[PDB]
Amino acid sequence: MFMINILMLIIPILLAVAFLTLVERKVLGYMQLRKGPNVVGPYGLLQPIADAIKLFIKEPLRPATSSASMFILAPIMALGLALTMWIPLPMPYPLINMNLGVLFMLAMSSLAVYSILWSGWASNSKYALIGALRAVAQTISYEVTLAIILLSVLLMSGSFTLSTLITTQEQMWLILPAWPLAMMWFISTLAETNRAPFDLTEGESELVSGFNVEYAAGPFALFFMAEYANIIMMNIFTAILFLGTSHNPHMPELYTINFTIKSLLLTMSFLWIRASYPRFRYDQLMHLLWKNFLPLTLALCMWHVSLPILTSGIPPQ
Amino acid sequence: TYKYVNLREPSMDMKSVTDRAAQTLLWTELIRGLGMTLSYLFREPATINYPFEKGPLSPRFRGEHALRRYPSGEERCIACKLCEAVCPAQAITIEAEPRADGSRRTTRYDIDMTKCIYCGFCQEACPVDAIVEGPNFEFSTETHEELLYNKEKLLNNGDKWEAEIAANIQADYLYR
Amino acid sequence: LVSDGSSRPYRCKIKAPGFAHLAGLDKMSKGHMLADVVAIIGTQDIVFGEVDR
Amino acid sequence: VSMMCNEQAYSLAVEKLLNIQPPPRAQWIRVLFGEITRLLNHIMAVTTHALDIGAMTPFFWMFEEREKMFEFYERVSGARMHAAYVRPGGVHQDLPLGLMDDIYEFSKNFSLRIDELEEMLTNNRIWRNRTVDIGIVTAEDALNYGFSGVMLRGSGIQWDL
Amino acid sequence: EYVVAKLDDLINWARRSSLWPMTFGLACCAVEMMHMAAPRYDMDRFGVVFRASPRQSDVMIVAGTLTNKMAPALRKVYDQMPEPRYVVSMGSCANGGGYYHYSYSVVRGCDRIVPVDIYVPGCPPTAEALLYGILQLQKKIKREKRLRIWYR
Amino acid sequence: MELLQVLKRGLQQVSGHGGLRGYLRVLFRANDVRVGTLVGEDKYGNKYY
Amino acid sequence: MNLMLALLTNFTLATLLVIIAFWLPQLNVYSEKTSPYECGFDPMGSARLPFSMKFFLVAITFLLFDLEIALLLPLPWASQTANLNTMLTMALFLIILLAVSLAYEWTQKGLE
Ligand SMILES: CCCCCCCCCCCCCCCCCC(=O)OC[C@H](COP(=O)(O)OCCN)OC(=O)CCCCCCCCCCCCCCCCC
Ligand SMILES: CCCCCCCCCCCCCCCCCC(=O)OC[C@H](COP(=O)(O)OCCN)OC(=O)CCCCCCCCCCCCCCCCC
Ligand code: SF4
Ligand code: SF4
Ligand code: SF4
Repeated sequence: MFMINILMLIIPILLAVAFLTLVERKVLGYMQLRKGPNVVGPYGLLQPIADAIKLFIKEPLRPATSSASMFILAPIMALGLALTMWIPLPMPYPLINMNLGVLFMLAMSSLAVYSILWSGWASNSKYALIGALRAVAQTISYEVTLAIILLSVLLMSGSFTLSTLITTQEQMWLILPAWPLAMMWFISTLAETNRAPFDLTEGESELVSGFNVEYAAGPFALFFMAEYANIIMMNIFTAILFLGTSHNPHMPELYTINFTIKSLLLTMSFLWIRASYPRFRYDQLMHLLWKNFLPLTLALCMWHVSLPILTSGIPPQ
Repeated sequence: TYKYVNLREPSMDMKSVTDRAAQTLLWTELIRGLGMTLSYLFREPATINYPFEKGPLSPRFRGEHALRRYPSGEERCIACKLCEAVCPAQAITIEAEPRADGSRRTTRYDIDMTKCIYCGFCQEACPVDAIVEGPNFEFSTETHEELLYNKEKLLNNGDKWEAEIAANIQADYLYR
Repeated sequence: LVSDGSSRPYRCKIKAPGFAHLAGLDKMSKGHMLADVVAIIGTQDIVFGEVDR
Repeated sequence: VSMMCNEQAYSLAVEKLLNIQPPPRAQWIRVLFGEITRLLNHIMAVTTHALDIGAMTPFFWMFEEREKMFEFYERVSGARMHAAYVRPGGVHQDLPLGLMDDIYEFSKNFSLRIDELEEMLTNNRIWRNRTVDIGIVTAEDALNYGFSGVMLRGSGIQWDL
Repeated sequence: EYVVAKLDDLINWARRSSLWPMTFGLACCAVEMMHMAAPRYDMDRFGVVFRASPRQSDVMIVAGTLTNKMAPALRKVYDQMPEPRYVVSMGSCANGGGYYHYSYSVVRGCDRIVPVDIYVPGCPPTAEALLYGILQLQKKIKREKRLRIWYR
Repeated sequence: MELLQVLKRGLQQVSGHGGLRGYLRVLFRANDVRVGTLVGEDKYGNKYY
Repeated sequence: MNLMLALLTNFTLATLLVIIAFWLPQLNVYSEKTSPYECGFDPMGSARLPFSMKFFLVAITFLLFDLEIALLLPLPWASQTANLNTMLTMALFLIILLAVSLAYEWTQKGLE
């Protein structure tokens, strides 16, 4: 019954991305002083099952001046890596016990930009031709802001597995000994996964969001779908790394209860940022990576190399 | 006179630079700024629940048209041709005839509801106080062939209520 | 507002902004980005139908 | 969006040709409206500007408040936005019993609503970064072009009519 | 049968559960639509989310005033919309053109370009007679695609 | 301790207005669920509260 | 032997749902005006894709900063070790060797 476990994880998470689109706007609504979806629910709660069927009735045109084998291959690789990344992730037991899987996250988070380079090219012209080229350019630069300060906690964890990442935090809630790194951990995933203040991928008044701009609601229904699957997955990855919960072997039930409550709270922030702050005007977006984000990340890197040595506090492995 | 805004140099000493270098680096703004001003969600939302609740209006409101008539009926119009001469948009189209009894009346009366720019110039040009902008925005028909009004629509539309209209004009004729 | 002397007027030429405020964008825009240009236009408070001057 | 600011410059351009002044109460009505449309043309220029940039809420935060003020046109003229009210001989008709216990309740509580945009925008850093030293036309080519006010006096020359 | 005509109690309910309007804000009836997205008579979350892109929208809402120099740019945008598309014209200038019905530079009616479903009259309709306009559009959806393939 | 300080008012408000059937019957049209204070008289059965 | 049947489920469920949206409910033989339209919300773009210098240097610069984090990658494995004065003083070298490559290029970036 291994095969019944995989389907027990793909299916209960497509609701949690469909019942986030509803909480996308109720939370964003009471900031504006207005109620949620009022009339169809009764409370709203039945909105996404009606708002899903309309997309698969509405005619999925392909553009006449488009290519063929590239345009319908990027949504295959969209939902592939958006759902494959949920595998090696402990809660409290992961589906797969990888020896080194923290690196496997970057082995999965690297190839997502290789679909945007397809879809911006595969269909058509300037509102997604050059307008998606400068969306690959922001997402590549926020790995070296990411991969360094992901390594900067592993000097204190001890190894590459994720079971040690819960063992080392039984008494600490490790956001305290590394709170400068925890800041730039947030803004990276806030800009890499293409969200509200550092936007130009989706597109406000930029490429009039020319990375979708062309998908009718047949193939478009996943892009949004798949994408919303990253944003609840960097939140499930931050809360297993910094704000780690407590594991008890005799009681694994109380792990998940105290766990899903925490990833939901960080997921609120991606909604709660959007209702405050304006955009970044593509220069100043990348003007603060090199000049401003990056030299501090090397500074704490050299700090976290020497401090396990000159404390005589080497983590065991 | 004057007022100068954004005309002030920084202090530029040893003390207040740490006050500004705590801002850029550790964000004493941008959380005290807008992590608190936004939430502040704890007010009661103000949404008119539209199919049941409706919003406030005023007894001089402009809307659907009507033609009143006297106590026991006389079709208060007398076809004096003023409500058609000060429509700015030339909607009204009157063609009178001497009716058989001797008093003159209309035969055809036509108000487009698309050229109607909703002045209130028909409402106030009338001497015999007949054509009244009535207070009901109920509209939204599905054909352009329909919004052209005849005479015998307006009377029906003007006798679906007069308890509505005559409560309004009695309140408001004292100013004009 | 040229008035001839009877009930219907002669020419009525309107002066409104948008002739001054938007002929002087081509000077104002050169050197900056493209995403600076949408930042420029909002401060003139351009309302159309008033460029019907 | 200017409703009573236009027709203020048509009625005044026909009274000159007639040799007629408006009567004294007809002048303190026109100012109470001609300086209340300057709280409508400036709500829009500071919100829709900051919606093109991308801030969501101060649009919604001000228009929820703005609907207390399209109420005031309906109670006096009859209608919602475009009111044919000002005439070339002063105001059409008198304003009802009221509007002085309702402008006063309104206008004693507007300085807090404008105390929100100061904390949304002014000492904000990202919006200051989106707008400093951008579009600096300041010369006497910024008067050779024949500009009227702001994009004048906001840059130098103090003058208004 | 009872099997097939029951299925259009879902598809003709799914099609009226979330409309996605494009709007053409051109003239004064743009602003009196924006007050409906303002949270008093709040347009969104009574079923119908606001403005989107031209590739994804169901039901467009013409407003303002269509001149000659906007007449081809309307019809081009109407083509890209999908098959279950609907057209609502608000405003008294997309009904026969307000005034400016007699001046040279106005397309006299906006039905002469596209087929339009629900006409809403009034210089600016008060965002109160526009929710009543769209609640007439949802009542229009009583059609069925069953008993078409099942009759003929 | 506001979890029971103000729910006590809402307990009679939610439950004891029309029992089990009279509550969810108005819930399925909108979230207009508050029982009003006064009543209207007119006209048919539609008591405009 | 499930790793490898832990993903071929996930991709055959992925390619299932795309062909029951792109194919099946689709086939637009009716009117389906695919004329000259569908041009990405525009018209005819007679120009090709022009070169942009400031968007090439962003590609190369990343690539040379990407290499020596893989040298920097086995630092946690370089902890449980022998002689560690060597291990500390060599680990500090590469970061400075990455840092100087900033400061030379930092005197000329351009509008990136
Ligand atoms: C459009 C449809 C057509 C395309 C359909 C196919 C698409 C497939 C794309 C999937 C790409 C995922 C590739 C990821 C490779 C990384 C796998 C991995 O590293 O697993 C971790 C583990 C490492 O070993 P270890 O951790 O030490 O095990 C514990 C021992 N105590 O390793 C293991 O546990 C076992 C290692 C051997 C398992 C078999 C080999 C894994 C790769 C098989 C697929 C080959 C890749 C196909 C090409 C990829 C294209 C993107
Ligand atoms: C000797 C003992 C050892 C000493 C150890 C001392 C530890 C010190 C730790 C300091 C390092 C951590 C702080 C990180 C640096 C902050 C990032 C930064 O430098 O931003 C600079 C940015 C540039 O703009 P600026 O310089 O201000 O110029 C414009 C002024 N007109 O200006 C900015 O402020 C930009 C602000 C961020 C931009 C994104 C904002 C979008 C919203 C993000 C909200 C995030 C909220 C928190 C994240 C979640 C936290 C859990
Ligand atoms: S209402 Fe007055 S103006 Fe109009 S037709 Fe009758 S008498 Fe003439
Ligand atoms: S409201 Fe004005 S334009 Fe319309 S019919 Fe009456 S007078 Fe004519
Ligand atoms: S006539 Fe009506 S639709 Fe046209 S600009 Fe005036 S208010 Fe707007």
